[PDB]
Amino acid sequence: LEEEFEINLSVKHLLELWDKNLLNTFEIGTFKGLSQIHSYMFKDIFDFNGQIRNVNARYLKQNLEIIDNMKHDTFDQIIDKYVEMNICHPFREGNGRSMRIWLDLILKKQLNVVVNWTNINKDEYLLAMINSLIDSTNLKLLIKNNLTNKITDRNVYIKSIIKSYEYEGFKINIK
Amino acid sequence: NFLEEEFEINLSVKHLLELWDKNLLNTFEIGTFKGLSQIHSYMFKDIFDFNGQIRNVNISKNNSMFCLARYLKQNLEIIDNMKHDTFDQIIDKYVEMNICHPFREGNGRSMRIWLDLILKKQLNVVVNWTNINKDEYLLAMINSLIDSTNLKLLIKNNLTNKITDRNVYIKSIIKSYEYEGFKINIK
Amino acid sequence: ANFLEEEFEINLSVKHLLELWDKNLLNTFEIGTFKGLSQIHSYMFKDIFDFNGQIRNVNISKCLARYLKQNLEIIDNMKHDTFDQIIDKYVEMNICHPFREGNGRSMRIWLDLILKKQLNVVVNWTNINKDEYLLAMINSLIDSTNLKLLIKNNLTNKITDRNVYIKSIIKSYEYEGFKINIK
Amino acid sequence: EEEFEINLSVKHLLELWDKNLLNTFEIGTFKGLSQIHSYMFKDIFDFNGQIRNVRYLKQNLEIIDNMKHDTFDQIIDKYVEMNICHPFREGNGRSMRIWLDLILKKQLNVVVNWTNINKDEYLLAMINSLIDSTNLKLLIKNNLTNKITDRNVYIKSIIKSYEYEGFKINIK
Repeated sequence: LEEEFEINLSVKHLLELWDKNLLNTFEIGTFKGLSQIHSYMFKDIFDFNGQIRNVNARYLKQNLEIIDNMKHDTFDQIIDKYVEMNICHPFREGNGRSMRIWLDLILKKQLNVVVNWTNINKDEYLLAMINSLIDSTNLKLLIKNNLTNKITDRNVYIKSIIKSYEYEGFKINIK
Repeated sequence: NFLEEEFEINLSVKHLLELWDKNLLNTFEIGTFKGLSQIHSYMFKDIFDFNGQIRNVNISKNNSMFCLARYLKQNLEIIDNMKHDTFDQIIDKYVEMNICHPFREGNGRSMRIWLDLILKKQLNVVVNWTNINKDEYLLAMINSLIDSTNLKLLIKNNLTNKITDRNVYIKSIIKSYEYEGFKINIK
Repeated sequence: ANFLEEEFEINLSVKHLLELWDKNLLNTFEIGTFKGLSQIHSYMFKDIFDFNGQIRNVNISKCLARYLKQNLEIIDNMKHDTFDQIIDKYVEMNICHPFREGNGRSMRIWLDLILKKQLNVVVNWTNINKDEYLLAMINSLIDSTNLKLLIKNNLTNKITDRNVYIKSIIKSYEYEGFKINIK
Repeated sequence: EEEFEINLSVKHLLELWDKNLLNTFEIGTFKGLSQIHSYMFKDIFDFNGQIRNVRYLKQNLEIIDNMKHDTFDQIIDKYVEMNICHPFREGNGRSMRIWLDLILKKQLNVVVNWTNINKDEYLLAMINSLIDSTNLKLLIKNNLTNKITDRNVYIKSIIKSYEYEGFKINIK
């Protein structure tokens, strides 16, 4: 009955990332990139932390190399990389969490902005993300509108942990 | 509460788009009910677990006292054994296979992709589904139980030789769901 | 006996709505009241159903016991000045469901008319693809935020352009799942 | 326990092309159609040429007669709007399709080849007509014939015309 620990923990792990200044370390827009965020984030919560799942499996490797080579220079390219990376869903558990950080990290490099997830309504996102298998448009507009250049605002970052955590379940308060 | 899993619909569409992208429908058996299975398989991957499976083949294993579970195997032996070289022959195959209803769900959405793959091999054309308004086709299909002429005639007038245009394939999928009464739109 | 050709009913009711526009009638209906919603439902399912304008359980007359006319006045007694009061009304009129069929194809016209004489706007539904609207409304019966936040962002002031009204009709049917053709 | 009455009306029609009386009726007006219904259901219905009582329709009939009928589009758009008005009770617009093969014959040197126009296709275009005439336009268009004086054309436009409204007769 320690699911709330595991949540407070990963959230801790995610702050250490901001504070010790470690998240500018991470490889931008690779799988090796997401791998390291997932690794640290879940260090003390999953034995499979950072490791590609096995069970429903060998052509998964295959997809990631394909994605790895997708250019990520314009915005349209980056969200194209997000969509396909999220479509691949290469971890046993909590992919979408590691991938919204992974995303913020790419944009922050390439267009000097992050995603102000606290404007991005939970329902509208979930929805535009399902349309994203077919049609990644709805998601493009939604994220473009809610960019901010405040790429160094530990607040935006705190509040972004919260809406990211809210989309995948989990409530928690900042502290 | 009421959570709509539009996911299931949207997912099946990406399974269909996958087939095209990973040159996979070009590797499926033509006009045979294995070929239609291999489509309706990949297409409902995680969604249902009667993928390629015929109605009443899992309930013939333990509970097999389905004295007539072989009626369906019987009529697919037939439809497989129909020819599929001429346009006549293929729209007759399509008509029977859609009268058979081998799958539980995948009701004919499979059938249309399976058809376009026949015309695409045999006649080097696909249907240009887009100018086939829902009103027309649905009717074509009801007359088609009795007389396949109205269907044959609608599909005659709306062919295209754009058998490799990935957008034609996509305009197909949009139209295909439109007929089965789902919106969806693709990039 | 396949009368897919009683798609005639779907089509007739659409060109019923079209006669509301091209006989300047829809201006003429009571706004923001169940009599207003009744005149729309009444006119537009004219030839089709005969339970047209009539509340469910109003024809049975001769016993029952209960009546939803109670919630109906309650709803008619709501304000509709501000956007947040209108949507508020709209949500609650659709949770009634006075009619048997005609659901809120009627309601999505009775609404466009409320925004049109209160805030001089209509919904540009063309930019509200189905997924959102249905989700917005399913939320509405506990929290109406999604639907306000949704319709606020899809208002036009093009409140007299014919085609706009036509594109209203097309998406409104599309939401119920009828597709139909344009002009 | 009915029948026969179709025979009698097809008789008024053979006569109406033989006694040369089609070319003498008003074109593109109610009065015109009213004189085609009247001749057609004369020894049958008591209301042949007569507007239905089961009001604002006397108005709607002007606004149809008001619409021009010069170009192809204007002829159909009148034909749809007229048919939508369904002026007579029974009799409907079997005469309307005649009344239409006048308005084309006169204005654009053509009539409709209704044999090429399968029943389903037609009925479907005509339902959707009262929203989107489009289908009816590109349907009537690709089945126009310039043989306006042919009798076999006309004979076939009264075979195919009855079939549509359901009544199947061959006679000679």
